[PDB]
Amino acid sequence: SLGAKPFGEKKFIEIKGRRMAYIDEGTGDPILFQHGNPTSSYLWRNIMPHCAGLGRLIACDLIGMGDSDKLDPSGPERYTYAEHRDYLDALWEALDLGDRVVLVVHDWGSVLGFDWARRHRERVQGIAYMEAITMPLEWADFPEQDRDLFQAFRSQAGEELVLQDNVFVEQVLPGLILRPLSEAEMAAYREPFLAAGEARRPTLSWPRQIPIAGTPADVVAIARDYAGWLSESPIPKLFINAEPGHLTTGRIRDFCRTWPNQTEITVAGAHFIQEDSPDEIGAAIAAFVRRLRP
Ligand SMILES: [Ca+2]
Ligand SMILES: [Cl-]
Ligand SMILES: [Cl-]
Repeated sequence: SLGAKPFGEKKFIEIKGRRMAYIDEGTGDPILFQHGNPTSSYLWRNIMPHCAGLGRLIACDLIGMGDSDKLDPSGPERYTYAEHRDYLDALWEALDLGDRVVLVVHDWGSVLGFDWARRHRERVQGIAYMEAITMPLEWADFPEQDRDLFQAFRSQAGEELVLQDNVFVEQVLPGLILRPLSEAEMAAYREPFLAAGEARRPTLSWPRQIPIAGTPADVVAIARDYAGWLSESPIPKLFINAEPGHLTTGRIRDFCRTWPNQTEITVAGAHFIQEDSPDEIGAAIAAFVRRLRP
């Protein structure tokens, strides 16, 4: 159902000198849920219950997000994709995931998850994705309504928008959810970002890292690599399409629809579709996992 209560209890682990927070419930092969910007493990709270008893249910808070530690010192060159990947790779290693991992990804969680999967293909049993970066982007893929704002994030205006005014949390997040959020839900999303300044850096560094029109070149290359791989991989996939959807529409949806061994369902939502259709999403993931684990 819907609801503002988190799933499970937050656990903590030291990774590269910083404390990272994660949810880890149950036993067996992992079903690994990865949030992106500007969210946390909290995004999956109404979805994870649908997988009860199908394996070890894991949702990690990316560095500087959720209940994970902030980088110290924080600044404009921190919280790059490469930096997030170093922490997340190390956390996933520390969690002893084994070699039959199901990945469930969204937003920046998909760039991280798709890349990790490409680098650890023998260990990936299935990939479920939604509102994901399925390939390097162009401004034409960006919904027209968001072009100017994201271009502004990727300019000197970004610091005032995000660090001073918390625009990603306070404007973009609810703007891309169809149903109204409760007070408790917004409180959970804003909690890691209550303080103005560097506490909010992850939510600005992320849009600056989106592979668009060839920049940044490193992230473009990573996305190009996993795009090629996924388009040829026989790993079972679940594509949760959204209507109206947001990011994964047009050209980049045309592209991910070419991926082999893929089941697709459509649910109601814009970008943060987990807040609109958690039960339909969880039910689909559960059925996917049951077929993977008979
Ligand atoms: Ca809304
Ligand atoms: Cl096993
Ligand atoms: Cl972003």
